[PDB]
Amino acid sequence: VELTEEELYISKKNLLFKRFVEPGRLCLIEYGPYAGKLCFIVDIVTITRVIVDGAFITGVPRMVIPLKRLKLLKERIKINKNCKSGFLRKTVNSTKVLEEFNNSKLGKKMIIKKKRDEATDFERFQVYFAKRELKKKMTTIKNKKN
Amino acid sequence: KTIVSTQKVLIPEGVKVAINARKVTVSGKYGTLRRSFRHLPIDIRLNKLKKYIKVVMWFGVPDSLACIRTVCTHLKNMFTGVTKKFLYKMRLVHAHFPINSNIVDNNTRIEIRNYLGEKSVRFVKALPGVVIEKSPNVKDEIYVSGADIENVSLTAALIHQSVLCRNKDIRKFLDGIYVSEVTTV
Amino acid sequence: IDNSLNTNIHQYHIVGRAIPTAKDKNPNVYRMCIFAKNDTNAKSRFWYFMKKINKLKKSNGELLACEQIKERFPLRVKNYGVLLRYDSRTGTHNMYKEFRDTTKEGAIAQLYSEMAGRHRARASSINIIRISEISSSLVRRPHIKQLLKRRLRFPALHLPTLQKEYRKKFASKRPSTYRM
Amino acid sequence: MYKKEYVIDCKGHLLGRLASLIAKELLNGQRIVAVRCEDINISGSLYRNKLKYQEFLRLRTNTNPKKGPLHLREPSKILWRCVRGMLPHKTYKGQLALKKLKVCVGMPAPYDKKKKYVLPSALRAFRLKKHRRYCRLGTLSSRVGWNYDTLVKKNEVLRKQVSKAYYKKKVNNLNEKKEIKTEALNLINPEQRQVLENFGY
Amino acid sequence: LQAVRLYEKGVILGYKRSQRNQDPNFTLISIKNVNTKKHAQFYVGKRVAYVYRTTKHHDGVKIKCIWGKVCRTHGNSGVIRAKFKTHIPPKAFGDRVRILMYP
RNA sequence: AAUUUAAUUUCAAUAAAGCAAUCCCCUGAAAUUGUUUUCACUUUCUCCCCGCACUAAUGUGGGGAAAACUGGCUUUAUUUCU
RNA sequence: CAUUUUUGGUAAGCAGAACUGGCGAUGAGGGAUGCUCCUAACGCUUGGAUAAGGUGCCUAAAUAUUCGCUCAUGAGAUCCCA
Repeated sequence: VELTEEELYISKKNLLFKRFVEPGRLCLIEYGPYAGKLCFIVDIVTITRVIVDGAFITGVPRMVIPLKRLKLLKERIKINKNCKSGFLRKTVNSTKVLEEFNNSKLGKKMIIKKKRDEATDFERFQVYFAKRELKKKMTTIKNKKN
Repeated sequence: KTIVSTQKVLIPEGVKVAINARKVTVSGKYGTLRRSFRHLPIDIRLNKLKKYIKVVMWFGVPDSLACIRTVCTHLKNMFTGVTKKFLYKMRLVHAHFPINSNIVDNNTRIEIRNYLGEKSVRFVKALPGVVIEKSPNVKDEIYVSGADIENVSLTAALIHQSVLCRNKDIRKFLDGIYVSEVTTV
Repeated sequence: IDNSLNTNIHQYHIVGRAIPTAKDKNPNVYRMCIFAKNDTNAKSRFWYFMKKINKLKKSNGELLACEQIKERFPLRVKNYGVLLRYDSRTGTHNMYKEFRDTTKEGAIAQLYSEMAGRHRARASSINIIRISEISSSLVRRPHIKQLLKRRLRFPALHLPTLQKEYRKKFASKRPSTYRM
Repeated sequence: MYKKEYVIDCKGHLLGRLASLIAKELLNGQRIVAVRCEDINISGSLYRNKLKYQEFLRLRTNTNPKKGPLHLREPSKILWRCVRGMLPHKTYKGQLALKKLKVCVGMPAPYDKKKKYVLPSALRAFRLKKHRRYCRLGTLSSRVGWNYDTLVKKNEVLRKQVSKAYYKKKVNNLNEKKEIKTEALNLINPEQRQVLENFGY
Repeated sequence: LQAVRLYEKGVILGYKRSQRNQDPNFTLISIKNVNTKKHAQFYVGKRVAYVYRTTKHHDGVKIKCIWGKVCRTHGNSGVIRAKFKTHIPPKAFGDRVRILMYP
């Protein structure tokens, strides 16, 4: 037996919260020295604590943390429970999940923020000049529009 | 401490159910009942197409487990009410003086007269949605009926409380109005 | 490594014997593992056990060996069962608890925290009798059985927490418990 | 700290915490306009809070109640007395700190069109567990005889109609600005446009 | 527009208190968006200026100034101890102070 | 912000091979201290059967199989891919 | 007068002893408050780093982290010490 339009019903079943802490879910660390890193949830130790593991791409090593310090993202990889770091590197790159996060709004805002913080004196002036130019054109168009 | 607790509640044939963020609403043949649950943690999920309601709890404790059972039973009563109204049969008992039951105001306000010969009237207005009818059958029966399991019971309780005597042995003096039979219409 | 989540409980293997005399040419040699907050503390606890069980004190004996043990595979889960002897305000009790952890050391740290919380046991008042890793099918306590289920997952429902950088005293609108 | 006036929508705040946070800022020198105090929450069950307050009401000097402790029954003033407790008000610097604070129930007119802030540390939902009872200060105030709760509620409803009209206009205005901006974006020289684009503005 | 600041805003808190005892040698300063020990540490070597107004002229003008130096962070939450040439007058508690770019 | 050669059962990839299946590094439960032997322990986005959508679960309750993708080991090189 | 040892007395901020330390004659920091408790014994200053004790506000330090327990229609909260 299989589902044809009951498929649609299950699909638009709007659960009150998503993102279960199930193995292979993407997470943004909110607290401690490794805060601001992205990481995968590998294992679940106990009701409080989980084993998190960065990708070797994202660069925080395998370690136990309390669940309270993570903020889970939509995205998840299909990895086995057993998984260790080599298989994780091969898989994470292959299915391109980080790219999906970057394309997502919060990731996009994150990359803009990191640049904006790091921006040099010339760049800071440049944005002002461009914005000022934009204001001139925009104000002129509004004045025209009447 | 425990991770998951669940319960699965069938929905009868006639009901129109419609939950939303713990504001449960049931409509049916005999009127619409709304009954809030947003005081409670609970992941109520709806299932209109195939019927049934699923109550699921995350990270319960025995208090939470008790609550899940409480919510589901109460919801089932609401379905029962809209499908087929609750009839509470109340027999009016007297040893001596004949207790006079006058129903007015379109099956609202039962006025009770002559209790133990007191020559004074006891008026007990009903809850909204609550019919107070009299039986056609046995003379002292009085029907309290409605859609809401709570309101009919409270009306019955109010009637019962309103009547009974003071400062006489309650072993001996039995006169007053009592709940016989819990049924549906 | 994070200092905030750090603990200092380690396991030390201690071996000792009685000083030889005309009466005792070759003494009975004793070894034990002891869970301690440092090596000196490990020694002291071992000495107290020597006084309590055998006939010995620090003064008339000698340490043969002292070495730290550390977990072989600290990043794979184990189910540790522990048996304790403790003293209450009335008297003395034996008890058996189970802990999911990553090392013996982690298990003991949680256990001390638990014994303080549920029984008001101070560190002085606890005595470890045997801790061993127990198979999943043999677990005896319900909260550990629940974790051991085939496809463990659950929703997060803990409140947000975050750095001093963002934990500011004024905010644009009410933040949300919800999360996605 | 550094702004001229914080306006605080006290709705959903926990009494003590809101007071403590306000007091430190006042002492430092930041002006605080506390508004909409009736939906300040006190923690725990209603009956417990009423009983405790009833004992506070009961307390009076034997000699001459004119010089007895002032009771008050108005929610804003309750918050104010609590803030006074958390400042060294018999001192002169302290007296200035107490003066810096202004409190009112509902929202008066010059505060209508200024931004309300919320203090997230003192927000109820993030500090009281969800099976442990809680209590609205306005309700408490009505029970111990304030008798000005219905009127404030009527006023809140009126303000909301004004707010919704303003918001609808504003959202529409944001749309006009956004529409003009996207259209006149490609009237900018390439290099400047590219920098502006790079930081996503 | 004219005369843009080039200095970080600040608020003169108390003196370097302890409970019921007073030391006037050090002032405690909160700086505009500093909030942590680590963030505070960035300002440590920097010059401080307390500028204030008086009613009648001194050196022909209505403004005078006392000079100071940031000199160590204080607690976790980014407060700094500042040492001035002359003790800050305590009436200036909650007044504005300027943390300059130099040196 | 770092750093030297030690010491202390550390590790982990890399990319070519291989090895064993409730197997393996381990860890369980059993017959004056060694030591050996029994059977117990993995995955799964695999397949099958009953419950056929039965779930909190984009899946599932039970009952069976399958494999070595996954894990574990043995080799041979390799360390700025990590 | 305190610990500890201690005799009388129902007990006593009571009576009487033993050892030591105090207090008396001794400020200062802490114990909210205090002759005896804790810390520590004091020329005048500058900077440093702590003790005892704290770190929601009064009040200088954390609305710190981490695992527990706890709802009270007279909760509970700091040696001596109420």
